[PDB]
Amino acid sequence: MIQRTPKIQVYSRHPAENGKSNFLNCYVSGFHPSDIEVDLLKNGERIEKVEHSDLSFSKDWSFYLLYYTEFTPTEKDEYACRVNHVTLSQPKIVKWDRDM
Amino acid sequence: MLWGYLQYV
Amino acid sequence: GSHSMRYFFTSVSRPGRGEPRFIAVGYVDDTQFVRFDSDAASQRMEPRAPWIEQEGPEYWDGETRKVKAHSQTHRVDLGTLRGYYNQSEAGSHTVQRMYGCDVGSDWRFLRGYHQYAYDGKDYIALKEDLRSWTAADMAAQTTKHKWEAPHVAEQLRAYLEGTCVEWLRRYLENGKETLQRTDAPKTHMTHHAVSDHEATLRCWALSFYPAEITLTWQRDGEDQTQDTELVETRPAGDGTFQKWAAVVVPSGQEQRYTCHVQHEGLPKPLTLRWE
Repeated sequence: MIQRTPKIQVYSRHPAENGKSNFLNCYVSGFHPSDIEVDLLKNGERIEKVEHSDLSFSKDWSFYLLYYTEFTPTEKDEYACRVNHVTLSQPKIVKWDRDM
Repeated sequence: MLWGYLQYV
Repeated sequence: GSHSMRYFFTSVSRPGRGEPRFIAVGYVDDTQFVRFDSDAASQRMEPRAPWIEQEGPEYWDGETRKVKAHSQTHRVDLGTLRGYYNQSEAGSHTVQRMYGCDVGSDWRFLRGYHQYAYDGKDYIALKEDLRSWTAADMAAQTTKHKWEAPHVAEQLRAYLEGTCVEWLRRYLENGKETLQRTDAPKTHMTHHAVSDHEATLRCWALSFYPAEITLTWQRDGEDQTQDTELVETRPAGDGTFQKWAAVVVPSGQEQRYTCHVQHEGLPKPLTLRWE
């Protein structure tokens, strides 16, 4: 059966400014089938309060989801998104880069 | 508003 | 400008683990307004935009009734499709369905659609004339024969041209501040050295609505399509969208490059330069 790999973007809702409250987003799209695990990480550790959007899909039938959580970026804190899906041989980690 | 009259495949 | 209402349905079987998961979501243009999830506690259609919270109990009761009926038809369908394709009872499978309508600038009917997929592939789709179906294989042709019959054809037509259009316009009116808006992108550029001989220029579009946008780089007026990294347009989570486009520029050449932004909120397309 059809299996499409998730595209993954990690980014903030607003331009990141140190000390100002914001939301960290991991947008997963272009995947199939719909079973997916997505975690946000702060300094390698799983963030417990993460919400996600309701499952929807694109014109080509492939799914998309937005995972999100409130955060306050600082100079030294590292953020990442960790995704696992049937098309991935191991969980893929994408680090948050504030200019991406 | 949803459609109210779906048919089976 | 133009508008659409769309409903997206996903049903996934999970053998041995009881009932198929069923998710329904409704959008007006790029704004989600309702959801239903069969695994959630409420068993109700639920609001996902502030402007639909104004609808009274008759709306919410009626939508809940219909979405549970949709849920049940999809449960049946997963079984029928397993029969059609001679598949085992042990594997998980997905059906997806989308339907809805487009109106133009005058809010008059442009197009109606009703499309269905099994396991991520086109199964059956309503053609633009609203009477004929494109069936993707033999199994779908079996469905086509069911969905082609006199009474069922008219009913879908009455929904897509009539009800869908009426309700789209009602939502547009009732949610005017959110749905009839156009938010022009807030734009800027960043420059980062990747070595001592090259830099990345990244052109940003932020806080825009609706999601449709074009971002392109030119070097001396020539499109750099094959050398531009262009990310998929992505939700900010507050109802607006984001996109960027980046080029790697040899050091000293920044002034040859122009970023071009087109969006319905911009009276003129923007040309931006690093200078």
